Amino acid sequence: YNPEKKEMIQEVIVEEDLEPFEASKETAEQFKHQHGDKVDIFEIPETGE
Amino acid sequence: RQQLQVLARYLKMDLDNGERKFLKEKDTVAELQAQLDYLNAELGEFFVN
Amino acid sequence: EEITKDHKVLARQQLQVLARYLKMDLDNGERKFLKEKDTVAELQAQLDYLNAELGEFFVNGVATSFSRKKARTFDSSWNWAKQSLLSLYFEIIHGVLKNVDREVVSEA
Amino acid sequence: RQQLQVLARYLKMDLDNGERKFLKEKDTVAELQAQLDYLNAELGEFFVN
Amino acid sequence: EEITKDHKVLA
Repeated sequence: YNPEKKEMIQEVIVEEDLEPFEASKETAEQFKHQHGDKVDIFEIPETGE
Repeated sequence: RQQLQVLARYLKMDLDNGERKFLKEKDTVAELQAQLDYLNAELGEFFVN
Repeated sequence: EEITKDHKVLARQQLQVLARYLKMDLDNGERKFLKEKDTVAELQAQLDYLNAELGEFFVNGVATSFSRKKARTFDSSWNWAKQSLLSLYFEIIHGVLKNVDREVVSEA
Repeated sequence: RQQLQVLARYLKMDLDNGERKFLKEKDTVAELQAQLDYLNAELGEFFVN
Repeated sequence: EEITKDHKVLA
């Protein structure tokens, strides 16, 4: 904890689709549950992620 | 790939739209097949046929 | 200008994609410029403090003026003696010095 | 590189503008540092500090 | 919208 550098988080609306990133099945499903139609989750048949 | 995504964004083309529809339809297939499997477990193969 | 704006945005995105592929930092010159501008500001703050401290007159007046190449030597007293003799001679004959005044004595 | 230059030219984007400003500012830094070095050579480190 | 149609077709 550095009071000179106090961590916060700013809510922003995504203005452009971000590059896809890998995630687990459960993690991706949680992301889909949160964002609804504002996220796309797709299985990778090569590794099942 | 990046150039293709840029062009798709400009064209307002949803590359994932067919995939999303396919997964929705696959879930529909799974639920209808669950219904048919239940009716087959209930009435039996001989009765249903 | 919606169509031209959309085309400009497409060209911008294509340029960013190419810069990313080329590993080219478009903002690098700008970042260096802002860092150097901060350096300019801090050096100017130092100079402004020294000017507030010593004053404009002092800071300007401490400006260097000496240089070896600029020194002028005068040693041709032989020639200047002959010239002064001719000047005094002609002044006497032309009557600029009718009498033996102290200027004539000093030139002698 | 040629494709990027073509796009930058079309966009009226000066890729060298930041670098040009940086060299101008670096020259300004050199000149201000020359003045400070002269004042330090003149008054001395002890006086200036 | 011929010019924007050409834009889209080229893209």
